[PDB]
Amino acid sequence: MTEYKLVVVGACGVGKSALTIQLIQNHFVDEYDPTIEDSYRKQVVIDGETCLLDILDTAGQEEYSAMRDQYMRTGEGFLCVFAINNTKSFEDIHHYREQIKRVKDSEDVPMVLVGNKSDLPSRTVDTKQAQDLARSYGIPFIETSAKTRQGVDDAFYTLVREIRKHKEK
Ligand SMILES: CCC(=O)N1CC2(CCN(c3nc(OC4CCN(CC)CC4)nc4c(F)c(-c5c(C)ccc6[nH]ncc56)c(Cl)cc34)CC2)C1
Ligand SMILES: Nc1nc2c(ncn2[C@@H]2O[C@H](COP(=O)(O)OP(=O)(O)O)[C@@H](O)[C@H]2O)c(=O)[nH]1
Ligand SMILES: [Mg+2]
Repeated sequence: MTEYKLVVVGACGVGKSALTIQLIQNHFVDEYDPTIEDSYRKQVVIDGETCLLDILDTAGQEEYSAMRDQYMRTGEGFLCVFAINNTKSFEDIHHYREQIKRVKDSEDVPMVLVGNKSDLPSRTVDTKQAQDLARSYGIPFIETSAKTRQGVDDAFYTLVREIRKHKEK
C-alpha cells in the first residue's frame, strides 16, 4: 500500500471539507464546522494500485505559521480549491500557489486547480478564467460539485497521477 499525502487549500466556504467528505464518506454535508482541521484516510485502487490517501483539510488561522510550513512541506500534492461563485476565492489562488512554491522550493509541484460548486447558477468566475490560470501554472483544472459529487473522484485521482508523474511511488 503506497501512501499519498494530499493537502486541500483554499478560502473559507469554498467546499474543502465538503469535497473531502464526499470522497471519504460519500455524502454531502451542508454545515461542516469551519474550525475543524484534520487529516483523513481513504483506501482507493487507482490504476490497479492500492493507495492510502492521507488528506489534510486545512482550516483555522491565516498568519504566517511556522508549523504550517511543516505539514505543507511533507505534502506531496495540493488541491487548490476555489468556488465558481466566489471571485475572491479564485483571486486568492495566486497567493496559495506562491506560498506552496516557496515551501517546496519548486515551480514543479503536483497541484490540481479545482473550481467547486459547479451546480450553482450564474458563476462569477468563468471557465476561461480558470483554464487560463491552470494553463499558466502548467497544472490540470477540474470542475467539481461536492453537492452532486460530480468531478470529486476526478480531482483526487488526477492529483494522485500528478504526484506519480513527478516522482516514483
Ligand atoms: C474558514 C476556515 C477555513 O476553511 N480555512 C482555510 C483557511 C486557512 C488559512 N488560510 C490562509 N490564508 C492566507 O492568507 C490570507 C490573507 C492573504 N490573502 C491573499 C492576499 C489570502 C488569505 N494564507 C495562507 C497560507 F499562506 C497558507 C500557507 C501555505 C499555502 C503554505 C505554506 C504555509 N506556511 N504558512 C502558511 C502557509 C495556508 Cl495553508 C493558509 C492560508 C485562509 C483560509 C481558513
Ligand atoms: N451548492 C453547493 N454548496 C456547496 C458545495 N460545496 C460546499 N458547499 C457548501 O458550502 C459551504 C461551505 O462548505 P465547506 O465544505 O464547509 O467549506 P470549507 O470552508 O472550504 O471547508 C457549506 O454550506 C457547504 O454545504 C458545492 O459543490 N455546491
Ligand atoms: Mg472546512
